[PDB]
Amino acid sequence: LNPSARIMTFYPTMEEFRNFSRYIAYIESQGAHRAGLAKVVPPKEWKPRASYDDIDDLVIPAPIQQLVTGQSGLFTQYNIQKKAMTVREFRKIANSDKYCTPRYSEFEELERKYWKNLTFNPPIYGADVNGTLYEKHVDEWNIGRLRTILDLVEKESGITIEGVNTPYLYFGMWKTSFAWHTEDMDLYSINYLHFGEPKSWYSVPPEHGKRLERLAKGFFPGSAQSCEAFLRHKMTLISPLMLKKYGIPFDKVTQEAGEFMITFPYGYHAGFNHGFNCAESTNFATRRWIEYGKQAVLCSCRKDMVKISMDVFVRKFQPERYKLWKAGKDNTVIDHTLPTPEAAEFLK
Amino acid sequence: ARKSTGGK
Ligand SMILES: O=C(O)CNC(=O)C(=O)O
Ligand code: NI
Ligand SMILES: [Zn+2]
Repeated sequence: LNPSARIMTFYPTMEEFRNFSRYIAYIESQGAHRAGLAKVVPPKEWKPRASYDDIDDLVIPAPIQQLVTGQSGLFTQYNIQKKAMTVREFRKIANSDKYCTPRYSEFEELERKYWKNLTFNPPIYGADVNGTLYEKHVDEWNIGRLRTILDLVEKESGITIEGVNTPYLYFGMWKTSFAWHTEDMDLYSINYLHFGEPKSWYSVPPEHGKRLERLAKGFFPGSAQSCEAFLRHKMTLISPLMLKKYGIPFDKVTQEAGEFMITFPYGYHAGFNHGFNCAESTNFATRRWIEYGKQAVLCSCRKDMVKISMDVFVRKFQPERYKLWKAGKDNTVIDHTLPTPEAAEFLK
Repeated sequence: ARKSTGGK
């Protein structure tokens, strides 16, 4: 069931599209989670917003200039906070001669230009903006309210964690990047490209994540000694040629305006924006995530990193194991090939 | 805590 662990693309009907959690269970019944990343192209008739003409006054409170240092396929990204600017001011800079997308024919050409030029002319990424560009009445795949079990955090505790159980906007320009990472608490993520130029992704199958971490630790031994989970700093960029050279399995995919990407628990991903664009993103969960949450290796070395109490999830969904888990004796081993329990419906 | 795109 997706034995190659290749990135799968799905074209649901509007009927299939409507129930989000159900459709995630479906794509997992097809083995989509084995890749760490999947694409969902929604039905043509669906639109989350009638128009994006009114957003030029939207404020980007903390845009980040992305300074990259390194060579030979191994880089560290330093994200320097600049002054607030509007989307108008951002788009002006993004499309200017200095920062705009270079000319190219085949995608492999743009990809080579990215890996050649990423340490020059540091771009600005309008990242981590609190908000949603969805209209209030849109009930399908609304990143503001997906209605997954991740809602148990706020429902039970009152805790909101911005970007995790609330939506983030991302305004991109050419050569803006996201470093190799898995999600906070090894959650799933959803990413919708609202408009603009493509976003390109790389992914490592969850079943090979440990191999990527071992490799990264060798390449950056200083960082690893100061923090087990140093990839969670989201500063480490590693080219596909380096992955290939050290036998790390991976796949690539380009997301266009109007498409969704789903990332799966413990699926390492990285990528870059092609040009001026806007994405919306949040985290979510399924029952399969709970074991991943229980075993997530978290960053210790930074203050107020994202840590979600697993107690409510184990009690509700794993009552047989609760005492064992609380006694530190729950030695469950994760099988990354298995789909979430809710996929039973589609496998019967 | 909040999600963050990266550090320095
Ligand atoms: O869009 C970006 O910059 C990075 N996005 C993600 O890592 C995600 O959606 O999981
Ligand atoms: Ni991510
Ligand atoms: Zn750390």
